[PDB]
Amino acid sequence: TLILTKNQVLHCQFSSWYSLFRKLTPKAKVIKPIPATVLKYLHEDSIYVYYPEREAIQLIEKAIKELGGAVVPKLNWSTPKDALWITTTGSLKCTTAEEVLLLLKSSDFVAHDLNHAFDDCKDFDNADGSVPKDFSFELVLKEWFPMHASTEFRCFVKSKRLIAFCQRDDNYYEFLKENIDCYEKLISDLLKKLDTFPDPDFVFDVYIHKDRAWLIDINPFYPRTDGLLFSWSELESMNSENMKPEIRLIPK
Repeated sequence: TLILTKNQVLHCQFSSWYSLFRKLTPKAKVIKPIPATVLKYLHEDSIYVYYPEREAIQLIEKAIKELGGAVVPKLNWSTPKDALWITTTGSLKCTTAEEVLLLLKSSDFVAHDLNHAFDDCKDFDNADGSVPKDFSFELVLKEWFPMHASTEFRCFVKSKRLIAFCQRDDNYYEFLKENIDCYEKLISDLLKKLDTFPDPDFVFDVYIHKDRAWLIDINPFYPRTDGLLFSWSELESMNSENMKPEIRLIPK
């Protein structure tokens, strides 16, 4: 049975692991702490179609420029993958500060980051709405790029070993199953490089494209992290001393 600690949630902050793994992951910029004025804008629960003062706006705009003009935004933990419905494009791709703020303001995941991030934590009581010391919310802009959704994987690590991984998306893809051994090797090679991550149990998402593995995200080993094709019952009970990871792909 699994517990979530305050430090586990802190370790999965984008700013925490991006410094560790900068060379393994798509380029990004981090604005930390988040401008109090952006933070105020984001807490607005209005459903209809106040604003961050342009000091803050220009800061965001600079980041987009440095990253090539097209980005995917997130706060400390969650990508606003749920807010695809605020976009005309049906994309996370943002090219202006306005696109960024709209997408983030419209997301439940982002909302979850702001009000519920330390909710499940054993060793930290936030019922009074408080947060750990030296913690700050941050705004992350990652370089955008066209990703083949079906060659992204979610990868489960227990006691520093790869126990399982599955296809991250939910649409069948012929190609994966004829090449699965190639994918396992690249994934298990990348984990080797993650040996600086501080906790022995964690979940990492990986994008694999033309025989190259990219670290995309890191999340706690805890059922708040979506198990996708695996359940947390089986993940908890999997023996970590095994040789072959379990692998699951989407059915035809």
